[PDB]
Amino acid sequence: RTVVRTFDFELSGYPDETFRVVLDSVTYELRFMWNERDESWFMSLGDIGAQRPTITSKLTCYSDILAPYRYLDNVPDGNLYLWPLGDIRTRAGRFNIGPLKGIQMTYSSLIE
Amino acid sequence: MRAMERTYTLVIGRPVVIGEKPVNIEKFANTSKGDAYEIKDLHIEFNVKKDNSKEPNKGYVTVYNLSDEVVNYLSVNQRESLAVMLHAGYNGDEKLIFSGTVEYVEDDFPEETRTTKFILGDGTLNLTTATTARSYRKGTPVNSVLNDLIADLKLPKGRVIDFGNQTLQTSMAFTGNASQNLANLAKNTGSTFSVQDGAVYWTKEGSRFNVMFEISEEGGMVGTPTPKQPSSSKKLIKAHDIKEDVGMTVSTLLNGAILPESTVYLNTRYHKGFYKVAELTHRGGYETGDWITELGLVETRGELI
Amino acid sequence: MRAMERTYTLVIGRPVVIGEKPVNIEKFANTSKGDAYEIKDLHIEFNVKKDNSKEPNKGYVTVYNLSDEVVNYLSVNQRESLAVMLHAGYNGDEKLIFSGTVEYVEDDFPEETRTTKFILGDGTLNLTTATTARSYRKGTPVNSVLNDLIADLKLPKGRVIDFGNQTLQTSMAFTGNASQNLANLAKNTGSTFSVQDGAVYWTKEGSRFNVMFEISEEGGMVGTPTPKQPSSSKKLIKAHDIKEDVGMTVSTLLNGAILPESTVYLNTRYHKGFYKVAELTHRGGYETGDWITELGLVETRGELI
Amino acid sequence: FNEREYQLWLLMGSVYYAQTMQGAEGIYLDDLLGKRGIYRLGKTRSTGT
Amino acid sequence: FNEREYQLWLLMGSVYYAQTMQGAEGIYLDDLLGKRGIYRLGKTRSTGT
Amino acid sequence: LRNMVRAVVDENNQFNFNMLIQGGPN
Amino acid sequence: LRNMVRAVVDENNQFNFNMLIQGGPN
Amino acid sequence: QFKDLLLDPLTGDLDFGTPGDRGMRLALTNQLSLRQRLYLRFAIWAGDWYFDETFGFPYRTFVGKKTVKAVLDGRIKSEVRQEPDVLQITDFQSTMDVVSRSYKCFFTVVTAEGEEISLAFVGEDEYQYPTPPESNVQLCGDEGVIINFKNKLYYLINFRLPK
Amino acid sequence: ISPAQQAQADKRARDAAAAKRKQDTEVSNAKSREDIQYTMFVSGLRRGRLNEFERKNRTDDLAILFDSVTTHTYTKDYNKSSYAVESKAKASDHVTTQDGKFTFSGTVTDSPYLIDPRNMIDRDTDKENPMLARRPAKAIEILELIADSHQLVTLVTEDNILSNYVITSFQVDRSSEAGSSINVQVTLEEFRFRTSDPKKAKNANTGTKQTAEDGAVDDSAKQKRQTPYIGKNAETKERWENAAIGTTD
Amino acid sequence: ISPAQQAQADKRARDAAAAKRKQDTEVSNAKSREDIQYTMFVSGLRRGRLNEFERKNRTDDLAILFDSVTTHTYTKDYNKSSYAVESKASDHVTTQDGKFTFSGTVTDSPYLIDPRNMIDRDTDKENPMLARRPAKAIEILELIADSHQLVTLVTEDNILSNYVITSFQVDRSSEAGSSINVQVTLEEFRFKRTSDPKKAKNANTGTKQTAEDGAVDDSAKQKRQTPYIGKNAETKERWENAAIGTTD
Amino acid sequence: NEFERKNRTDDLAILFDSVTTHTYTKDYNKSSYAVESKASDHVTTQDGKFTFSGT
Repeated sequence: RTVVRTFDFELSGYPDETFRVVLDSVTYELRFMWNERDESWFMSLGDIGAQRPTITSKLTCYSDILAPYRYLDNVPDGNLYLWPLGDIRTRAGRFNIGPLKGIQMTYSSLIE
Repeated sequence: MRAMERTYTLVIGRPVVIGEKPVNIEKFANTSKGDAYEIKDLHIEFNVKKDNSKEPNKGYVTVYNLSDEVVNYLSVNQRESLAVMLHAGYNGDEKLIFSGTVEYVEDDFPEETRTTKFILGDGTLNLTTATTARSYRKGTPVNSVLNDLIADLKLPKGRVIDFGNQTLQTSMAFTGNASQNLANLAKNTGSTFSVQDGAVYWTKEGSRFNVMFEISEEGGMVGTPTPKQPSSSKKLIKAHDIKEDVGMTVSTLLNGAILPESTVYLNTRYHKGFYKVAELTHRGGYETGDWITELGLVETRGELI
Repeated sequence: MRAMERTYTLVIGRPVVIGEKPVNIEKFANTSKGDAYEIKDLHIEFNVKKDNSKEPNKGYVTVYNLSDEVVNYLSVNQRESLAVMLHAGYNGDEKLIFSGTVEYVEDDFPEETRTTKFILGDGTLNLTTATTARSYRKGTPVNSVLNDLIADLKLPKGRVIDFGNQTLQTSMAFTGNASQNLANLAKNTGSTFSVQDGAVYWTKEGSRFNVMFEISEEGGMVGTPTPKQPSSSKKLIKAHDIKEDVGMTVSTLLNGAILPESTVYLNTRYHKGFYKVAELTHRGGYETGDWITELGLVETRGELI
Repeated sequence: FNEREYQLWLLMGSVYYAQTMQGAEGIYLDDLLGKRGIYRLGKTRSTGT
Repeated sequence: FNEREYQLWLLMGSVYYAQTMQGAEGIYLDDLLGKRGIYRLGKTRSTGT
Repeated sequence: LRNMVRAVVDENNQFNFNMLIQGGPN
Repeated sequence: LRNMVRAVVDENNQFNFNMLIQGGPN
Repeated sequence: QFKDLLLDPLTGDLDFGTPGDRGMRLALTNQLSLRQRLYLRFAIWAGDWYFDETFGFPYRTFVGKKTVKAVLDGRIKSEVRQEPDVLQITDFQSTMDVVSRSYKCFFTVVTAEGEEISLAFVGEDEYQYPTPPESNVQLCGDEGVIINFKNKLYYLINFRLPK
Repeated sequence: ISPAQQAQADKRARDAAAAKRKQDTEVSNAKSREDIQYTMFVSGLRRGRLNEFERKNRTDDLAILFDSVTTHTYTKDYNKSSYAVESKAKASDHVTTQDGKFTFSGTVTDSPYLIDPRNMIDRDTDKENPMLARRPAKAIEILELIADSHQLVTLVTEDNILSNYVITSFQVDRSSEAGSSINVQVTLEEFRFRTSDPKKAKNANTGTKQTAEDGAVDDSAKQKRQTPYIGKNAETKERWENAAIGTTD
Repeated sequence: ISPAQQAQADKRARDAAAAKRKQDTEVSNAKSREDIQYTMFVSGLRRGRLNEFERKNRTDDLAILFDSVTTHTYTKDYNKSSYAVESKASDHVTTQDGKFTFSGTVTDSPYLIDPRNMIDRDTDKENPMLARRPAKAIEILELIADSHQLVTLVTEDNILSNYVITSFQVDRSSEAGSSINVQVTLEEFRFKRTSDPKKAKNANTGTKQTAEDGAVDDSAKQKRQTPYIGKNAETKERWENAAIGTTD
Repeated sequence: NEFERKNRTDDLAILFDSVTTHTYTKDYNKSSYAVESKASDHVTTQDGKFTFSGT
């Protein structure tokens, strides 16, 4: 399953960010919510103007977020991962997500 | 003690999606978050014309100094048709004045003030994409053809006047946009077809419906009525006779509870009588400008349907 | 120490004559006397729009207080198409900004000041008279049809993206103006065809070409970018997907080294990314007025051709 | 106040039931067997000769 | 009264993901990957020549 | 002042509509 | 001052283009 | 919080450290960073650094010319406020001697201290991942549960008897 | 021209360019500090309003006092619409309120009487040698910084207190009539209208987002080089990213 | 930066935001009650206008008196066609709104402190300058103008009603210290529920949609249905669900 | 201090026999419509003017 890096993300730290992104020539809308007690980011994925999000999950490092969901016509077939740029023991935080902040959220697409 | 001051509200909802049942813009008001983006206290300029013809009713709007979040929400959905409703009145109530889809949107922000622009269409999407393919044989009742084509258009039936026991004289075939075919049936049967604020209206030319509205100095009239020809050209005449051919003009303070196909009574000191409505134009400047409506009336000579 | 002041030059040459080879407006600059009529230090107002479509790019110009000799030279040749070039820049260099033929010319001299008018067309004569008569059978490679039709148009090939191993599915026949036939092949194959400053450009919709231009406060930007829809109407969608449908707007100081089919990089504080170009408008007032250019950008979603 | 509190108990019961094998439905089924490291298949293609 | 149930909802949401391929942390992570026979490594001593 | 301009634009539109639609038995 | 007039003429042209080109599947 | 290589306040060379812990260090505390940011800003004469003609201080304007003390103090006091994290300037004793033609001023600057936002790029981690158990303790229990109970019993027997 | 003249030409570019950098960077520093507020005491200082002048600490709350304020004025305006009726008369419709405008005139003298250090103008002024302290000059570079940074000023007048006012223009006249002082006039108008707790935050929007410009994938678009890794924990990363992420090729 | 400043920027935002809640709230309630009627007495008083000044109470018919009024002017305007009429065609004329303006002053050393004046609601009898009368007048003046009250003017000759304030000016020049000069401008207003059914007239409200956040509008916004308070859950329950159903 | 820097070939200087008055002024503008709310970007800076009279 050859895959190539094709997109990177950044977060400003606002607890209720929402924006639209284009992946594999298809367009999706994303929502990020910050959880206080669990100090983690909650990601919701869905179609543009959809009544409810298609997928909701909790973000973690080195875990394949989309693994159990590559069976729907509206879910990207690529790979979405979070891995750190600094010390390997650093876990995902609020302000430490970005191309140079410490954690590299990235999307990669299979070659077809 | 207060003054008599204007008020309005503007709402933006989810993208409109056409399905297999009549479309109601009402149910799309709520956004995924729930409550919609309401804009009340910002200077707004708008112009909304309405008519009884094939073309949809279109209205223009301008808003100054919008927050970045709202503009961002419209930068997205630029591929989609957001539902919008507009309300206006006088400090105690607001009547629905337009409802449709955002056909166009653009932003210019030179130095001091941003100015958003809109172009809205009343059922533009349905009237310009509803295809049909129907046929009938000699002897078919015309009343059946009319109902069959309207159901294809997928819009609520505001009001219809059936043909009775009329029957087709020759075989007929219909294709292309349903609206165009219906507008052709209008010419050959003396009927008026026009969609407005989502409602389908099918009536007969020359005839009119009670005094649903009365115009007088108490009713906020603005200036005396003046006679104006209802068309920019004159037709040759034998001098169907029942058709229109005359009209008048009046202006009044903004009042959204009026429609092109309604009937009005004109209680002035010079002119008195009953008239049909043929055209509407709503104008508005919140901080500065008029807040009035203009009606183009047409004389009637048919039966009182 | 100096200031940063504008400069320009306008040249008028021999009548354009179409022959049996590609037309180059460059070689017609010289007049029978040799050097052409150059106009430098006279107040000039011009507007030049450019686009990527069938229609040619047209620009308007106005000049005040021309000498009688020059006006006489244009009173003659009123039956002919004089070649004209325009240059603009900032006191150190001038970039080609338009080249075409004088479609129209008129003079009004009321009392104090004469005002000459021009309307220029970018390849109007070729695009509107190049007839064709061609046919092909089932199995013909589409890449051969494209090259055959362009050679008929008699213009230099600015850039073309061949179809590969595509083959015709049905027999085809082409007549009438070659430009019209090519513009029809665009719809059915997702390709953009448009002539500009004498160059033929054939590309594919959705895809884009490096950062050939970067926009930033250092690059003489004027105001922040704003999102504007690239068309005055909205299309129904299934919600080819690759097609356009989004865009933005930017303004910059006059810079003639830009073309509709190019690619630009937008380095601002809010918006960042790559965009295609879709429309250009060059404005200019020598003594008084703007000296800027406006770009209409469109988002891309295809491969990086 | 009790009605608002009662929903908390109902939510807890639903969460427990949603994660048991018997009550696994739809996406929730995918998550449970996903925990085992296997995922449902997708659009499959024919093979001929 | 209301702000407290916000904490309860957040904690409940945290609990649900504890039994999924993603979101597991700390002790709960071991149970998920314990099903596949992998255990964390403890303190280690450097070796060399 | 835009009031003055809108009136002239409206009149020009009226003239164009008249030019397109004139005479005829239909 | 011609700047003010050009803007109104441009807006009217925009409205006419919208009126001609609207809706449609093509 | 601007990070950069640490400059020794005493010598001007890089602060390689004491002979017991020689190495390289980064300026972490805002005080140290601001000190060197002012030092370099004042030490480089205007226009003398290539790759940036606008950086530095224009000493040539004043030195060697008959100048007014008040004008110099304004420029000295202005260059300081170009840093975005300067709160205020407390005192300023500008004095000039005409015999030796020397000029010497004193002043201090106040700056606050910030947080580190993220430790990912610096050294350590703040979490306390658990330790795997040892031997058959997990499947059969632990002896410490007995030791702690025995100690509690012993201490309770100690408490009741007066002492 | 001559090779020596090239050096002279270079001086123009540097010194002229360096001048705007000092002005531009200083303005950029403003609009970045949000914990700073500016207040102007037009009048009332000696009558009741002394209570507010004591609350300012010379560090984040700053006071602007003037050696003399000749006059100040306050004028609010409203707009009234009117439509015509068939009775050959005119009626009225809703009305609107047009913000509000404030102006005042003052003077800063090069021979002050009341040198109060709490005033932010007198931060560095010498107590015993005032005329050489350049008070008139010292006020221009501080007044101009406030205006060109678009600060929201608060005015403490004897009659009332105004907030959310933005300066629009000002003047400085060294006429020969007075000398040793500057005549100052100012005008203002009412500009009538991340961090923080997740509880108080609501759903925001950002619109369409392209690839981040601070990391890879932009270099492939900008045609640049990918940044090499720093080696640490090699043979553990490379096996995983190369298999799970791949390379942009 | 440092957290110490974040605890300072909040103070700057909090106190500034509190100002609107004070000023913006007062105008809201001032417009939410139409019973109060403001009046102004420019001159007139001592020439028998006292007959109606005594009618003013301290709760509904508030009255305002200035320490001195220097000049007041009243004017009306008309316009006519500038082209020769066709001939009688006397309808070629229109009436504009009449304007009224005057200048006054409020001083720290009043000579008459009649308590009936609303400026002197709670002014000290023996220390007028500590009462800060000029500040009292401005606070009153802005509220009347902001709420758009229809003011009534009592003048020397005639009485004017339905006049709104369009502009006023205040200044404290070097001369005439301890006082403020005030100018005002007013224009006519051609103005044209719980009501007696006998006076009711047929009205209209246009097209209407689902009203307010109800049991059905909540579903549209995805809000959860409001739980029913169990005052009684035996009678309605069997009938409510069977006849009305549930939004779903 | 800086007048003496001026030579007679590159940095030419001009002095008037007398200057009576000189004035310096700057201008700014803001939107005249209520903002949507902080939206402090609704302001622009004009070019400063300088004038004087001499003899």
